[PDB]
Amino acid sequence: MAPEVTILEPLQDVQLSEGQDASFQCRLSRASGQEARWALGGVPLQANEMNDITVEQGTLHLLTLHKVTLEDAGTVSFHVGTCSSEAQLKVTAG
Repeated sequence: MAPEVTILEPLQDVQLSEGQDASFQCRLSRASGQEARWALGGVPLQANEMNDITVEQGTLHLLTLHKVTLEDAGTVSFHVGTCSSEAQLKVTAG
């Protein structure tokens, strides 16, 4: 037994009213062939001040988004030499 990149991202769809903080969580086991790539809008992103990214043991991933904005909303995409996936993050006015 020796699985490559485990793709366990229940990030099917996330909705949150404006003014509220947002956070993402996904479990991705280590790779073997190629490593998964993180990107927003199809282009690589950058963990700005508001956008901070932290990685913990167990190959755990977590997108820490502080004061979200209607502008922050968008589509996050991933590309792995083994499989591909995506998710849509929407913001509801309120």
